[PDB]
Amino acid sequence: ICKGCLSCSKDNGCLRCQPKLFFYLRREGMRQYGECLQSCPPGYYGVRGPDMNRCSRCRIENCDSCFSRDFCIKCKSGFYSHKGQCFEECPEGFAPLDDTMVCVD
Amino acid sequence: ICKGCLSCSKDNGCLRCQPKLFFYLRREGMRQYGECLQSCPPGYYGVRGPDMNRCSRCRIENCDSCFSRDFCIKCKSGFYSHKGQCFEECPEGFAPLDDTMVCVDGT
Amino acid sequence: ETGESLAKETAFVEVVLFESSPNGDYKTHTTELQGRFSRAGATISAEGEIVQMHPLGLCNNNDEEDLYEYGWVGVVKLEQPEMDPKPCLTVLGKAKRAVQRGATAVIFDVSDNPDAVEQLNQGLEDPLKRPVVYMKGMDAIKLMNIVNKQKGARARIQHRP
Amino acid sequence: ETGESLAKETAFVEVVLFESSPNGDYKTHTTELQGRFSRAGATISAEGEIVQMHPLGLCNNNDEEDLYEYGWVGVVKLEQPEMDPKPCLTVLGKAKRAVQRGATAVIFDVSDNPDAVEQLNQGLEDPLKRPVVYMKGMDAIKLMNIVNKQKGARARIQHRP
Repeated sequence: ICKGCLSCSKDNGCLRCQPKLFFYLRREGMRQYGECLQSCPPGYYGVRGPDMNRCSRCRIENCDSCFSRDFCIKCKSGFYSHKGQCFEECPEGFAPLDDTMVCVD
Repeated sequence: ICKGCLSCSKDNGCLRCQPKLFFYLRREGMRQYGECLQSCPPGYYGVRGPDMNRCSRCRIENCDSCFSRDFCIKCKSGFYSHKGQCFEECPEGFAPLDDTMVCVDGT
Repeated sequence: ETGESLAKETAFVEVVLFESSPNGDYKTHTTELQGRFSRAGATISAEGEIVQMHPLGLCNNNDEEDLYEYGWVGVVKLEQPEMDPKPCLTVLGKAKRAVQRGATAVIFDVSDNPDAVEQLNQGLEDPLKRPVVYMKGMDAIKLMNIVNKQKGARARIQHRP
Repeated sequence: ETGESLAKETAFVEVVLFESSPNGDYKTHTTELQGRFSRAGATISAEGEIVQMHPLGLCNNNDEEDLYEYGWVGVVKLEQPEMDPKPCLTVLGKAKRAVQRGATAVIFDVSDNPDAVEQLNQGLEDPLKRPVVYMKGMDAIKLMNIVNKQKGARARIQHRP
């Protein structure tokens, strides 16, 4: 049944979440329904909007976990993190800090 | 272009093949056009019909190579062949011959 | 002083459930529903696979969204107005956004938000080129039952001239 | 004795090419073409993704044929009749077979086989419940060019009396 929502609908799932939680839109074939989660699922990051908290799909190139739309926190293996984006090699101007995968100056 | 066809059109490719070749229908996005091949592609078997030689898709369960719609020549690795079909284990009353994938009566 | 508006034309919506059958053929079964064409969109026939959209997901705010195949018919079940106290978009806005995301047409179930009908029909904004249909009552119940329970379905929205 | 035939109604066929953005939005670009509704099918609007079918592929034979998503618009370019000396099916039969296999409409390019029109409009067989449209000339050349060169396209067949 309707875990985490203050209001729920048989057709649309959750409409508002208890205020801790994140609103996630689950796609199941033709259906799209709302769920309220403690944390966003893999591949998704959370956004605390003015109205509600919600999950959105990470689409940063060569990222394994997004903070926000344009800021990757964990790049995928072999790419260096540079100002929220993931590169095969650091860009000129920066090198990796010692044994790690962060570009620095 | 029109390779192997007796007749050909821009929009349909081959309409008729040179007599030895097999007629295969290639799907490329919205397109579907005729090709005339010496042998049908992987996944397909050839049928010499009354009018034309065609390629048809092998749909036999767990078969890597069809002879016809209903008869498999090469089962997928790890499957046993019996009467043109492919089984994980030889059906009741049959056993693999020697160290092969062919079912014969026994054990 | 203005008089009553012309009635909105009937949208005859055929919902098709389809099933592949022995050979590669399809067995189909049709349900006939009725709604109305709103002034928010053109009065024309449209057809496409049915895709439910949660009303709260139709926003400009959330930006990169998943790519759906072009030409789907959006089904949006509207909730009681107070459930969305400051909408990201008006009902016309949401319909537009669905069309931007490739909708060939949009059907709103307005059973729980009768006021949406006045909004759709205001006719102050310039209409979409695709149909924006509203439905309610048993028609809407039958539509949502299919969406909730079937694997797939195609809507054929017919303008019967 | 029987007189002339009522002229067949015009099918207005919008061919829609679309493009997606990174954000998940689509732009569309439409070409409007014209054909006619034959008696072999209904005179109604239909819409779906365009799929070319080679005439030789529409048979009862080749039995294990592939599976396309329900609701496609078949485009069949007919060749000169001597190019298929013993057809597996008549032109009506081919239209029926496309509908069996999920087509929402069939458009025949009859430029190279104008006698197909007469056969389509005979009205002896039970007509299909989907439109069976025929096109030729400039319009057919344009359709077949889009099929041949572009990646995907959607057809919108409109009946406007």
